[PDB]
Amino acid sequence: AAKIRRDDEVIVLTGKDKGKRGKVKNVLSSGKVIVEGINLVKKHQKPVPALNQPGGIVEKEAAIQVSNVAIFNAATGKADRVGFRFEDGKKVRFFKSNSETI
Amino acid sequence: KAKELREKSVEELNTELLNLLREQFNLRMQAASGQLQQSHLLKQVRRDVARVKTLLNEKAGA
Amino acid sequence: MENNSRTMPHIRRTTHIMKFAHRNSFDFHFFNAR
Amino acid sequence: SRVCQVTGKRPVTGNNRSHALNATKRRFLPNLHSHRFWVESEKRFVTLRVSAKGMRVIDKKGIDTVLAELRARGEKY
Amino acid sequence: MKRTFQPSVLKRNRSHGFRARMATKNGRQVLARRRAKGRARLTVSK
Amino acid sequence: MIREERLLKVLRAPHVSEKASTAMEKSNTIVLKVAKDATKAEIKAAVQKLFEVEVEVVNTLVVKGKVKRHGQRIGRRSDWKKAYVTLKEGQNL
RNA sequence: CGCCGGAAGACCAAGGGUUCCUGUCCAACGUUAAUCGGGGCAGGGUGAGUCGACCCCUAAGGCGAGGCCGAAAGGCGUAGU
RNA sequence: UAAGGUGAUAUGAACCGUUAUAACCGGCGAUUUCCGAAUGGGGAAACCCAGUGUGUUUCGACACACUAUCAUUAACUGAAUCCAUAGGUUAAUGAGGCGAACCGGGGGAACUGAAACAUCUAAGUACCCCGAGGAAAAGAAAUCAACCGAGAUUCCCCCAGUAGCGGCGAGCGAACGGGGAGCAGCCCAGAGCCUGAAUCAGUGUGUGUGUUAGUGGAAGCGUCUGGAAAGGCGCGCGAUACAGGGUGACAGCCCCGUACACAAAAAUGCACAUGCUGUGAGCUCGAUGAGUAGGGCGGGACACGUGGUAUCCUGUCUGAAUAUGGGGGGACCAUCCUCCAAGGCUAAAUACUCCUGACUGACCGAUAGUGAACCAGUACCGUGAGGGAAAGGCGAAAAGAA
Ligand SMILES: NCCC[C@H](N)C(=O)O
Ligand SMILES: [K+]
Ligand SMILES: [K+]
Ligand SMILES: [K+]
Ligand SMILES: [K+]
Ligand SMILES: [K+]
Ligand SMILES: [K+]
Ligand SMILES: [K+]
Ligand SMILES: [K+]
Ligand SMILES: [K+]
Ligand SMILES: [K+]
Ligand SMILES: [K+]
Ligand SMILES: [K+]
Ligand SMILES: [K+]
Ligand SMILES: [K+]
Ligand SMILES: [Mg+2]
Ligand SMILES: [Mg+2]
Ligand SMILES: [Mg+2]
Ligand SMILES: [Mg+2]
Ligand SMILES: [Mg+2]
Ligand SMILES: [Mg+2]
Ligand SMILES: [Mg+2]
Ligand SMILES: [Mg+2]
Ligand SMILES: [Mg+2]
Ligand SMILES: [Mg+2]
Ligand SMILES: [Mg+2]
Ligand SMILES: [Mg+2]
Ligand SMILES: [Mg+2]
Ligand SMILES: [Mg+2]
Ligand SMILES: [Mg+2]
Ligand SMILES: [Mg+2]
Ligand SMILES: [Mg+2]
Ligand SMILES: [Mg+2]
Ligand SMILES: [Mg+2]
Ligand SMILES: [Mg+2]
Ligand SMILES: [Mg+2]
Ligand SMILES: [Mg+2]
Ligand SMILES: [Mg+2]
Ligand SMILES: [Mg+2]
Ligand SMILES: [Mg+2]
Ligand SMILES: [Mg+2]
Ligand SMILES: [Mg+2]
Ligand SMILES: [Mg+2]
Ligand SMILES: [Mg+2]
Ligand SMILES: [Mg+2]
Ligand SMILES: [Mg+2]
Ligand SMILES: [Mg+2]
Repeated sequence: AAKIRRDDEVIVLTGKDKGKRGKVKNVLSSGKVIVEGINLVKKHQKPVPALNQPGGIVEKEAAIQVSNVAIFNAATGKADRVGFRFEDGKKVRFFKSNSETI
Repeated sequence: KAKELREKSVEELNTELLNLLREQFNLRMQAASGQLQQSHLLKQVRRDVARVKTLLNEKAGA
Repeated sequence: MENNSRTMPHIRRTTHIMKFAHRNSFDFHFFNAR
Repeated sequence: SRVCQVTGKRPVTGNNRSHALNATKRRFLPNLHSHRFWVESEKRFVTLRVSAKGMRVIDKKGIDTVLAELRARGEKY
Repeated sequence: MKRTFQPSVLKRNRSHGFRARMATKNGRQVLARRRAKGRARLTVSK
Repeated sequence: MIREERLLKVLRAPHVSEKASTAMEKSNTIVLKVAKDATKAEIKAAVQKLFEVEVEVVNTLVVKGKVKRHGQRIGRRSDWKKAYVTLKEGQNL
């Protein structure tokens, strides 16, 4: 019932990274996704003497809202919407704009 | 599991219940001596005792 | 009794403090307008 | 309690009314007496706690007819 | 000087404990009122 | 006797301290954390079976849990039973 | 150097409940400062056939099968507990 | 139903799962320590101590079950005392306790008003107690009416602040009759014929519908400002869907939904239909509720305070007639009219909301609204019953400052 899943190619619709593309690392139960190279923050990380990790300005990805991305139709090169239909016995996702199965 | 243990009878289920409680005692001594790294084994053995005792009751009282 | 004082929850009967005729130093010769 | 066993009379409440019509609560008690009744059907005396009006019910109905309504009520004598 | 509260655990439980409240009908209405108010401690017990 | 499934639940942990290590060196005594409603006869029959040693005597005590203030909640740790198990002088562990 | 020493010493009951011991910290708490503490945090510590409880036995008294009594709720009480 | 998961503060560790045995949601099951009616005895609640019977044993001991009181029924026993009864033991079935209001019954104030106060008022209110149900109570004329007629009970609007009652003061306050909601009638006091012909109760099965998880669900980008566009400007599309919520500022077309159309392996509520058990319809004949009706005395209830006071109830003392007879029509008598007490059952219209779901508001917005938007009946106060707070907001994102 989820329209955006892991390992999908998405394009960002809203924000500072609007128009950029990437792959979904994971979906969160908050209704947020982490996309590669998208929504980057700089965390001033404290040192701890266990873990063998020193401090530093670490650059990581922040979670963006799932309604702020769309599935990327690679055939058309555009953001598309997702429907649901029954090909065989089982449910699939398809693109709205050409009715082709994802 | 729960289908491999349905194809045993009551005395073989009594044999496996005692084997699971012996392992549960040995995991306790390793976890309480700082020697158990795989702490996920404690939940697995605990819920397999619950499976065996479930099947023993639905063979006797049924 | 004063049973829900938030300024002084430890005490319920307080007129031995400020009422002059209930203090321990009250003398009845103060009441001489009789 | 002050209950007749045959008729079921019990104390009821009312008023003492004086000449100036002051009202004070009083009770009205039944005229209860303990009496042993001969049962010819059993050669046995049965003691009941009855009112004086309940004695006239027994004199009219008979003691066996009265004791049968006492079993049907579930009263214990 | 000597004050009014002189504690004794036996006299506390015999006077207002749980079995003392459950012994009469008026004590059982104390426990019904305290349950209806939703109190965390019903009686003066251990 | 007893039941063996009862035996497999009595002993919980070995207790680690300086008093627990002195008692093994000088007095030949292991200190164990046992079940709360365990008896001295159940502890003795469990050590002799699950550790395969010979027990001379068992001394027990109940430890009372401490009241700790975590953040602002006023909490309390649980109670536990502690056993001093004296082995015979031809011993192990 | 000074003070108590039929206590201001020692051991308990009652009551309290970790205040006990060790390490560490000094914001707040301590009528001042605090490196110290009955304060904060972490760890440790209470071992019984003979001591005490529980147990057996009863006092005052309580409760009380049946019972007697009472508008109801209940009151008193026998055998007992 | 699914590509993600192992509840929260609250990360981390160690793992599980990805086309179906991860997790999540629903039905039916299993487990369910101790206290509590608490029920084997006891007790300072969450503890102490047993008796009996089976099964085990490594002989030290274990495991399970039963054992409260009362009521009803049955069996076996069994005194003073011959029969007997009382009593005793055992077995089966039921009850017990809790819960916000609503309902019926048993008891029942005072402040207050009367500008004082005693009759009267407050008020059969508050409160205490008993009992029952999903509703309860009431209910099929010994009723009204007025010479014409109506036709069980309950509830609503009139009648009417009228008629009356009343230290005729303060106050209390109908009925007849009319309009509506709803609508329903039966049984015993007994025999014969005909039997099991109506109805009701329980259960089985079938069908229909609903509930307890769910499934699908339309249509938008270009540019400007800006941290960010859902805003401005321009040009399109959907609508049985422009209810609502979210998304970095105000979105029908980004997300969740919404209108609409579908879904049950299993349990269950109604609606029929049918099977079984129990119940028995109909005809004729007969019968027609006695310490009762009424009365005296004392009280109470009727709007009605003893008044000229009918009617109802009864603590006490009495005491009829039996359809050729009785009750009532507001003192009482005559005439006339009307109805059959002293046995019982009964749906709907009515009352209420502890709880569940949906939706709504010229309701509140942190001194407000529940005491409580927050780990609140908490902290704290009190021997106890009981009393009872304060305390919401970084940002879009912790990017919470290496
Ligand atoms: N009975 C004594 C209560 C003491 C209380 N704090 C008071 O001030 O009254
Ligand atoms: K008489
Ligand atoms: K300091
Ligand atoms: K001070
Ligand atoms: K009950
Ligand atoms: K008065
Ligand atoms: K006045
Ligand atoms: K006056
Ligand atoms: K009439
Ligand atoms: K709509
Ligand atoms: K919207
Ligand atoms: K009458
Ligand atoms: K009258
Ligand atoms: K506030
Ligand atoms: K408040
Ligand atoms: Mg010893
Ligand atoms: Mg000991
Ligand atoms: Mg704990
Ligand atoms: Mg000296
Ligand atoms: Mg402390
Ligand atoms: Mg110290
Ligand atoms: Mg200081
Ligand atoms: Mg010190
Ligand atoms: Mg300290
Ligand atoms: Mg501390
Ligand atoms: Mg002793
Ligand atoms: Mg008694
Ligand atoms: Mg009553
Ligand atoms: Mg008991
Ligand atoms: Mg018991
Ligand atoms: Mg009850
Ligand atoms: Mg009653
Ligand atoms: Mg007045
Ligand atoms: Mg009145
Ligand atoms: Mg009824
Ligand atoms: Mg869907
Ligand atoms: Mg069905
Ligand atoms: Mg008749
Ligand atoms: Mg009267
Ligand atoms: Mg008068
Ligand atoms: Mg008349
Ligand atoms: Mg007349
Ligand atoms: Mg508030
Ligand atoms: Mg404000
Ligand atoms: Mg207190
Ligand atoms: Mg306040
Ligand atoms: Mg508040």
